[PDB]
Amino acid sequence: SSYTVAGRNVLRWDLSPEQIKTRTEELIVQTKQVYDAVGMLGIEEVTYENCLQALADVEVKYIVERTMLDFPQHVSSDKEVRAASTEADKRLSRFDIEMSMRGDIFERIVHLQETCDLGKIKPEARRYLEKSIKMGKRNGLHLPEQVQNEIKSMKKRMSELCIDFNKNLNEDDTFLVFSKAELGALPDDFIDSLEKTDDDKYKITLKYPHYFPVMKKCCIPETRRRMEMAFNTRCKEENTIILQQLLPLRTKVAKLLGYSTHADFVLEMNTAKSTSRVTAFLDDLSQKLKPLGEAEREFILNLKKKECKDRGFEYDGKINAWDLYYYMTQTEELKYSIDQEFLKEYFPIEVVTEGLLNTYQELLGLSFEQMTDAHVWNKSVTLYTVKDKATGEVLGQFYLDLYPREGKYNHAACFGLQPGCLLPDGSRMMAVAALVVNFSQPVAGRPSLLRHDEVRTYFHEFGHVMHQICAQTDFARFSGTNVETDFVEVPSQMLENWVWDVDSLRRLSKHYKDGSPIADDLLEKLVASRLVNTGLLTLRQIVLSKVDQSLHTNTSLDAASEYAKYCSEILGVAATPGTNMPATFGHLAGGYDGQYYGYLWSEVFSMDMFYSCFKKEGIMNPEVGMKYRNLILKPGGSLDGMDMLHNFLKREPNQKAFLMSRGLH
Amino acid sequence: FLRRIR
Ligand SMILES: [Cl-]
Ligand code: NA
Ligand code: NA
Ligand SMILES: [Zn+2]
Ligand SMILES: [Zn+2]
Repeated sequence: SSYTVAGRNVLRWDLSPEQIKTRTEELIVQTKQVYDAVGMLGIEEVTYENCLQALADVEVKYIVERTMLDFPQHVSSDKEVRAASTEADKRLSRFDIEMSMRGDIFERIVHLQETCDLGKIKPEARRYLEKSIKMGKRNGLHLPEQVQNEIKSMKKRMSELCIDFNKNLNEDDTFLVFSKAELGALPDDFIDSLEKTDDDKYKITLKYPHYFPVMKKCCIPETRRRMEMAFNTRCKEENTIILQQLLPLRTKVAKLLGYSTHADFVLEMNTAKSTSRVTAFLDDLSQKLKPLGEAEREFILNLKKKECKDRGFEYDGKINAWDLYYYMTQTEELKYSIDQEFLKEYFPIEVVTEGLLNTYQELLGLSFEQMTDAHVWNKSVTLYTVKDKATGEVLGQFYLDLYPREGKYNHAACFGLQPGCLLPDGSRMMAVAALVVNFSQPVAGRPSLLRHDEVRTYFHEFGHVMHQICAQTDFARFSGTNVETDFVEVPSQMLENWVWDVDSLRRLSKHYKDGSPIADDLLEKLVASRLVNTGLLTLRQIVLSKVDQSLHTNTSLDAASEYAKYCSEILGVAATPGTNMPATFGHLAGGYDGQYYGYLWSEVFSMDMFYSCFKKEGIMNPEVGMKYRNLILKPGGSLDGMDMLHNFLKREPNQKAFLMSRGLH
Repeated sequence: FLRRIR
C-alpha cells in the first residue's frame, strides 16, 4: 500500500560474499531471459505490453536487485564483502553494456515508436521511447556491425578502468607518523584521538577527518607539506596508468560515434548543451573573480610573512599548496571572527539532525519518523520513514551513515537504493536513499560536534536525499535524481542556503553543555562570512572544471601538467611538483567526466530560485516550499531540467542572483 | 551515485 511501509523496503544487508556472487549470476540469467524474449518477438508483433512494458518491468526489478550487490563495496566493514560487491559491479557493468547494445531490442523499440499512436500513451512513456532510441544511437546501434563491436569492447574496458580507479582510492591506507611537536597548534581533542606508535608519536591517515584539520590548523609547515604530498600522490602509479588508457579510450569511442571530443559527447545530455557554452561560462566567471583572487593572495602572503617572522621560519615568498587552507582559515578567524572549533560546540549532531528534519517538515510538508531495530549494514546506521504530512502517503525511507570507519566511502555522497517508480502490478515502489558522510566522531567525553562546514555538507547531501524521496515517476530510469548531471546539484546546493540564515541557524544550534544559543553578534558574523575566501575557493573549482574539460577535449595531454597549468594561470597557487591531483580525481571515474563544471552551473539555478522566490517571500513559506517539491523534486527525470526551472520561476533563469551572492557585478 | 565538490 502507498500508505504502509512493511514489506516495501526489499533491501537486505546480510549477504555473504558467496551469496553476493550467487545472486549476481542469478540476476544476470533472469534479466537476460526478459531481453531474449523481447528480442525473439517478430518486429510486426511488438506491442506496448510485450515490449515497452516488459522492458520497463525488468529495469526496475534489475536496478533494485543490483543495489544490494554493488552498494556494499561502499559501506560494508567486511573487506571480503566489499571485494565481492566490487566484482559484482564489474560483472553487472559488463552485462549492462551487453544488453544496452542489443540491436534486436533497438530495432523493436524504434518500430514501436513509429507504429504506435503516441497520442494515446502517457507523455513519460513517449519520453521513455525517445530517450531509449537516443541512448541506442549514443551506443552506435545505427552504425555498422564491426564499429558496434569495437565500441562494445572499448566500453567494457572503460567500465573496469573506472571501477578500479575508485576502488584503488577507496581501499588506500596511506598513513604518516608525526610527533607531538610536529603537530603543533592542533587541539588536544584531535591529538588524543590518534593511535600512538612505539616512539610515542601519532599515526595520521589521509582520511578527510585527519587531512583537513592538519591542513587548516597545524602551524608546522613541514607537517602540512608532507601531508599535501601524500594526499596528492595517492595511487599515483596505478591511477596514472588507468588515466593513460581511459582518456584515449573515451576519445576513440566519441570519434566512432561522430563526436569530435568526449566532452562534446557528454555535454549533449546536459542543460549546458555544448562545450563552447561551458568554456564561456567558466572563462567569464574566472575573469570576474580575478581581482578577488589577487586581493586574497596578497592578504595570505602578508599572513605567511608575519607568521614566519614571529615563529622564526624561513620565508620563501610564495603560497604553496600546503599553505592555502591554513591561511584561508586564518582569514576567516581574523576578518570575520569565526573560530570553527568554538562554533562547533553549538552544533551537536543530534541537534543538527533534529533541526534539519524539522526544516523539511515545515517547508515541504513532510513527516519523519526514526525506525527502531532497523535492518542496517552497520550498527551506527539509522533509518527514517518519510510521509506526506497531509495525506499520510509513505514516500520513502532514508538511511543515515554519518561517521567514518575502515573501508567506508571517504567522501560525502547520496545513494539511490530504490526508485520511487511504478511496479508491474500497478502499485508504486517506495523510494529508498542513503546519506553517506564522514563527520567528526564523539571525542573527549562530548557528543559529535559539527563544524559549520560539516553542517553545510549535511544539508547538501540531505537535499539529494529528499530529491530521491520526493521524486515519483512511472519509469525507474527517470526516477529520483536521474536528471541532467549539470542539474542534479540544484537541490543539494539549494538546501545549503538554510545554513546561511540567522533565524534558521538559531533553530539548528544549541550549546552541547549549557544548551544556550549562539550569541546574536556571532550569528550575524557567521552569515556575513559566507563570502570569505570566495575568490580563491571558487577559482579552485574553476581549475578543476577546466582540467576536466581539457582532459576530455585534447588527446595527448599529460594530466598532471594540465592541472599544474591551470593552477598557475587561474588559481595562482602552484601545484606541488611530483604530485598528480588528477590521479586522485574520483569524479573523473564516477560519472562526472567532462561534467565537473556542473556544480558551478547548477549554483546559478539554485541561487536564482533561492533569491527570487524563497528569500523574496520568506524562506520558510510552506506555499513556496510545496511549489518547490512539486515542480523541481517530484518530476525527477521525467522532465527536462530547464523545463522544471521555467515552471518554478515562470521565466528563464539568469545570473543576477548568482553574481549578487558572490559580491560581483 | 551523487558526489560533493572536491
Ligand atoms: Cl513491494
Ligand atoms: Na606551536
Ligand atoms: Na516563485
Ligand atoms: Zn549559466
Ligand atoms: Zn552533490
